[PDB]
Amino acid sequence: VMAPRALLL
Amino acid sequence: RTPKIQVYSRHPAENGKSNFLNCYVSGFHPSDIEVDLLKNGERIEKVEHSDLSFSKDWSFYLLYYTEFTPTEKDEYACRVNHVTLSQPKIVKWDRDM
Amino acid sequence: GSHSLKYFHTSVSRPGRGEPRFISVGYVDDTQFVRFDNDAASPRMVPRAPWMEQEGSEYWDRETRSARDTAQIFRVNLRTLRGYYNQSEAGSHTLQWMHGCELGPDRRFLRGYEQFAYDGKDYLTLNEDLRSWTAVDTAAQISEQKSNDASEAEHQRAYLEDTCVEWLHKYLEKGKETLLHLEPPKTHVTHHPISDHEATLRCWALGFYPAEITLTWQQDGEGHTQDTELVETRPAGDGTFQKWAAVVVPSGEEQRYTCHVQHEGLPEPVTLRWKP
Repeated sequence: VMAPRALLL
Repeated sequence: RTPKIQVYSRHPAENGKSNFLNCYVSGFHPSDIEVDLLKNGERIEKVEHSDLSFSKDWSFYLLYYTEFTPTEKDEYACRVNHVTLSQPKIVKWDRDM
Repeated sequence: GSHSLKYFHTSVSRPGRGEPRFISVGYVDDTQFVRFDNDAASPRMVPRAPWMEQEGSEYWDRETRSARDTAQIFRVNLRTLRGYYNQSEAGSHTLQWMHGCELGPDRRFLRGYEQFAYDGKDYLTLNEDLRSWTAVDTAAQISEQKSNDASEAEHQRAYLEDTCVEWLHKYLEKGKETLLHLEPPKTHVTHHPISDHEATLRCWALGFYPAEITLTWQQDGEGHTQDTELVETRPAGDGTFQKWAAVVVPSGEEQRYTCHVQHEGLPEPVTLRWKP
């Protein structure tokens, strides 16, 4: 699977 | 900076034998790009392409391809438009490359 | 041995055409296996390799959701990125994101990476130790201070040292059949005349996997890069790759030139010559 949490820049 | 292009068959070209015509476009950015595969200057229809991906340098790459059967007299090419090209770029298939 | 799990995520804004476009492509080594595209007829995570054609609905819904959610996050991010840069909605912009984990020969975690790029230029990188972020800019500073402060490295580090690794193993298993097979290149040399003085010798490597390969020419048993040419490795389109190397030779000297091919799928390196 892909990373579960994507940063808010 | 500008898109690199390679035209080639999937299998070693042999007249009258069905094959695949590839146009590997890569090294570009941004991602909007117009890639047509031509048969005698005539845009071929229903060409498919891989999912959009990119290299470590962030530049993108795609593989456009279509079934095809090479003749001795038929000619094929890859025409590419992109914002970083002042004019549409054109490379023709050479079964030797 | 060496193996890797990698994803590449792209989000491209279209300002009066709704929400930006969002694509995710997944690789195990040089094999793509999943993809998500919010423009495809089915805007879901979908299998792109045969050995994923079975996976339960549960895996798919999970991944479709993860990608979707990220799309949203990225939508907000494209708007924030435009304020750090003093940008209007006039044009379209790209946010890129890549991450992956790599196993060493023992089959255990050896390295993890994750980064962000805005409009094709580095923006934010997770550090090599996976503990903090570095604004690879000075305009990405707010993003750096905000992610370091909220301790976001830690969630990525967990994913990259654990989850990513765990899953890398499930995928190898699910695809051992083909994923661990090393397909050696079919080599041959062709002769293309330029004139009466010279001709091109072209050494072909075809249908091999993985993509990693080395093609070199030697003359009289010495390394030879003069009047050499090597194309970028390309995908055959059938899962395998191609590549060729070229050397300009004087008429009647061809037998002096040998091509050498190194590949993981060859028991030993192969030596080629033009048969005339």
